[PDB]
Amino acid sequence: QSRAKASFDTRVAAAELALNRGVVPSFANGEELLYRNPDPDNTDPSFIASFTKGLPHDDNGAIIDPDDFLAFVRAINSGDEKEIADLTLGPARDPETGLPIWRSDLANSLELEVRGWENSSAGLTFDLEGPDAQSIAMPPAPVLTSPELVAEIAELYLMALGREIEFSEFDSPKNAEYIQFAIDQLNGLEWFNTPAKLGDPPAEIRRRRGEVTVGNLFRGILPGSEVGPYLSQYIIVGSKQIGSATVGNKTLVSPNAADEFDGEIAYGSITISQRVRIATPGRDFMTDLKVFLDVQDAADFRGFESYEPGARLIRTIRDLATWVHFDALYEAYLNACLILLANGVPFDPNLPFQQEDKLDNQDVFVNFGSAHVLSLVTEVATRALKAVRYQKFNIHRRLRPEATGGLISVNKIAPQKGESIFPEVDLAVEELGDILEKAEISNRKQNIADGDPDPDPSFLLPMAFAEGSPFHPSYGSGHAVVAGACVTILKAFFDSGIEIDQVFEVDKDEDKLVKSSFKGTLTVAGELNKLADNIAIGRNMAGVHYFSDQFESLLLGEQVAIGILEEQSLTYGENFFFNLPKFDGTTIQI
Amino acid sequence: QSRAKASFDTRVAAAELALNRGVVPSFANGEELLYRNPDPDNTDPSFIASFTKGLPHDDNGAIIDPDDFLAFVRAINSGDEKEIADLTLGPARDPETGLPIWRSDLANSLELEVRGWENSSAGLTFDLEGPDAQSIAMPPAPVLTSPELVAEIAELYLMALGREIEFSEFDSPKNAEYIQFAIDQLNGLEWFNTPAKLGDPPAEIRRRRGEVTVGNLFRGILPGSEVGPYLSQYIIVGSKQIGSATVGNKTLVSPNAADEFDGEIAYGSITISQRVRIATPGRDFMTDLKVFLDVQDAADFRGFESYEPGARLIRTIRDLATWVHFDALYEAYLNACLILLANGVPFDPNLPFQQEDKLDNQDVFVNFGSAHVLSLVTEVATRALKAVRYQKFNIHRRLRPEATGGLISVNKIAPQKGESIFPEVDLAVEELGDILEKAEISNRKQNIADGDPDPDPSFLLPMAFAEGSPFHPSYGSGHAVVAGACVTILKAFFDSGIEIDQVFEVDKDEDKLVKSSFKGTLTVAGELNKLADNIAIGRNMAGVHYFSDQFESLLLGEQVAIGILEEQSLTYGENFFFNLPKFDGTTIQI
Ligand SMILES: [Br-]
Ligand SMILES: [Br-]
Ligand SMILES: [Ca+2]
Ligand SMILES: [Ca+2]
Repeated sequence: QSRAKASFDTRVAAAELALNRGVVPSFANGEELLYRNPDPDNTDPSFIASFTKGLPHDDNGAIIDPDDFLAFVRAINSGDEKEIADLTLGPARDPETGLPIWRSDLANSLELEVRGWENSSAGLTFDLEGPDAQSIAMPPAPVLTSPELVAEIAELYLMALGREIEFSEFDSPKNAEYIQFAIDQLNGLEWFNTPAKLGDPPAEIRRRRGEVTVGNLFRGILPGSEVGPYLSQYIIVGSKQIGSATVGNKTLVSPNAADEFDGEIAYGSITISQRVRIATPGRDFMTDLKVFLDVQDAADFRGFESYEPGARLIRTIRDLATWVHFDALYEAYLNACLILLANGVPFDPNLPFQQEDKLDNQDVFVNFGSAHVLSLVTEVATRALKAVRYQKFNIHRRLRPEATGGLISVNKIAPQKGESIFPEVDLAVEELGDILEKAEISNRKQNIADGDPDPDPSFLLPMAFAEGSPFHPSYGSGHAVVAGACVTILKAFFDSGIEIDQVFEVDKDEDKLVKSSFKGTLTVAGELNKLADNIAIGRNMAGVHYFSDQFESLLLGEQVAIGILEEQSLTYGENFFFNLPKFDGTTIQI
Repeated sequence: QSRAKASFDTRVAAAELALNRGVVPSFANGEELLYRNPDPDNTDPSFIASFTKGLPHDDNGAIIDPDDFLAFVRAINSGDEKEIADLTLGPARDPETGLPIWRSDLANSLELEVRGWENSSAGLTFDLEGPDAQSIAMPPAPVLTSPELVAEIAELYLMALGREIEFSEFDSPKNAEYIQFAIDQLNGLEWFNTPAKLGDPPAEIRRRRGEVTVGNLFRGILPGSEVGPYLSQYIIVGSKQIGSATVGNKTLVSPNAADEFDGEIAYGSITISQRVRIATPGRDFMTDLKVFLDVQDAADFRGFESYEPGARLIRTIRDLATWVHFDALYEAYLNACLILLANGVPFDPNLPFQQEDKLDNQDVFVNFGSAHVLSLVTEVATRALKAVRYQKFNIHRRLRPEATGGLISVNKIAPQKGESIFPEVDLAVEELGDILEKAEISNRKQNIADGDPDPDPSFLLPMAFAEGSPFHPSYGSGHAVVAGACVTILKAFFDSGIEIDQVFEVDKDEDKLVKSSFKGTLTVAGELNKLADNIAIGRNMAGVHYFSDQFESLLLGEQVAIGILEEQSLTYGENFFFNLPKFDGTTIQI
């Protein structure tokens, strides 16, 4: 048939193949209508566990008008420009000047404006490749009264108080006290010590973590994430620089070969510096109740973080939070791809024309080569982000971890004033005694540094971002969804089973890379899974996503990338398939 | 209807839109069968002006067996891995070791292996987005006998002699001698001084260049590319760094804000260094006829280039040729996207939710925001590359500038031994008198520095690449096609009319950025088109593509990106359109 007709038939076949996977029914966990207003005469939902950021709140963190949130859900579902623009985002505005009235003196002094929701209607957007944004489902979110939410909040609080601790010094005497405290606190939760029971949802069993030790503290449960050093190589180490290529029998050593171990990627002919901007040690954000409520009222605190001069490799937990703050959602994975290409890590052996050119008489650049893997790893980003935008806005609308920190703060502060509100995070407040008193001390220090001479006790979750979380629900996680998608693309493309010869870890005292104490071996698949875990959990260290958000988002992104590869494989007429190890350990040939 | 069916219908509608565009019939120019063998008793085509790189050659630059090039063409048109694998790529091998027998002592001492064609079957590969690789056309390439090819090869030779010439010092007295020589030589060619006549094909009329001056020497004919400094800001300058964002009424200055004028992009939390690996100055490659024949015989000289320690901003023509060597084909364009995002340059005003979040109540990240353009400007790259592969392999198969230099050199050396071969490049040889004399001087210097004590006269085109051009025909150009596509995406996304306040240029005698003598105003569209011009003419400065290659490839990439944007706009249900200023002045709304 005609080439135009053949291409049209190929696109139609890809669309039909996307259809054949079907729409997995995505179920919310019901926190939207389960929690009602505590007022005896008001039966309207409190929407405390829903993503009520941007809508006006009272002094306690819930929305003053529930109909504000139903309008938000209607705008999400319809996606109309005017309907979204008609929402009551932000607090009451000053009639004379139009500036919204902020609770905190900081936001009022800054004369902050409101910030809108980040692409509420992106879930409704269709995709020309991969599964539709609504064609793939994520499991019901953890409930506020469930022990899983308690464990997630414990883990995030323990990252917040340990944002100044270094990844290389997790098992170090100086950080031993805090690391053991965090391990004991996590192992004291029903989620970690008690194993999954028969009859629980399969995703809940799959995403349930076991006993927390030093070797898996603040780590994901992806295969290869819990082995070797904490930081993935493709997040710290550079790459084989320009000029370090073997031509014929001889191999030239680039004069800039030291940049490979310095943490400098060979971004083609230029260099990507793996060193991250140094956010100020110990400066957490949204530790004040008024500032937290202003941020929940859509305070545009974006860019308010203070940074130290220069840049350094990821060493502290706050450094990883900064790394994932303005991450491009494929910056980490494009960096991994560039490292793999520069390092000479060959693609999947099942890809065509991967042999030495004496045999196949063909070099792979546009297809099954550098350009193809780069383009696929950065194009899996948009479809995955649309899928996670659907899972965030149109189904789950989970409250952000800063919102669950605010609920816990008001719950633990209410007895001090003789009140009692949010009997939903009561289990969390009871279970997080030591964690929440450490958090109270940390937030008192942070508020004293902020300018409050004697701040009231605040058990709010310390957060590395001035603006708090991005302005979309916590479940699922956009960076973890694109993590799963891009890392799955890279594992399908590159020979993911290849062991890494040089395992590098950041120095205890210096800003440079040294050989890790890990005497074992790490695969390329292991490194990419560790990088996906790193980028996902760096959001937890920012306090912007829970762990279950990260894991289920990684699985959803894995589905996104699998669908894209299945649809893309129809385009290439070569006999080939992607030997892709999934996040569950099984390998799917695409 | 159902959401799965709605998504299927949207994808089928994008496919139908690509189909209704219709296949534009892409005509070759006839070089394949027009030039016969000079042997009186052999009527087989010589294929001197077709892409015969890889196939065995004799001591003159043609293929010894033309029936080996028709096998290559059949492998191109079919696509089968097995058919490609049986081609006779490389020269006759050695029966005991297997390693091919080379002509040059360099390639034999290196013990090189053959290198394969870079995705010769990628043209047949379909896509799930944009125009098919065969649904759009490029005009026939200029013939060897044409005055255009004379101009392109003369300009590439002049670029090769002036690879040590600095962009900032084009209008400086230190290079004014060679610069004026180049201007006078280009103005002497019939292509430049004589204007396009009525009847001439519209594409050649459009791509014809006028009088060459300092301000347009070695520049493209894209809008805004000719005006301002040579280098585009989005190839030299960095971007507003992390921490420089303004919050409310208070603007923050980053502690490392001096990196935006240093040449250090804000790759989110990390930094992309705009500095480029310093290639060894003066050292050109493929200046010896034996080494050039070995490269034509598929000598894997990849990575053989020598580099100086450290890195510097693009300051010499060789530095731009090196910048585009390992370019990811969206490296420059991803850099431009990151610069534009970090600098705060607004997106297209016609995109939705682009207002201050107190009006639209929505922030754009996934769609019409950072992630959308960030991923489109790269996802366009592989579709553009498939289209240009088609154009390279299945239709045009234009010989590389190194191949045209080899023909010119053999033709000009034939009278020295009394022979007379390649009447086709006779006009190019006779017009290029002073240019080829300077080329002979430079090639003699390079061959003396390469080991030969008394090199034979060589008029070969000196090239900054040890492996020479990649293994695909020069027409069209992969990086120029992706330049057109990515710059078109960037202009359709960002507000291309935005005037750039700070226009910078590399210091004349230092590796740092200073303000430029350009007193006019430059736009985001101007610098994006200038960046596409920079990448394309940097491929030319490498001696791997002629100018018509770059310009028609840029037009093809513009076509690719318009098609991709048209099919994408169907997905987004928001009311919006891209205000895209095409490369021909006119603005298309998508
Ligand atoms: Br997101
Ligand atoms: Br290409
Ligand atoms: Ca190969
Ligand atoms: Ca907006």
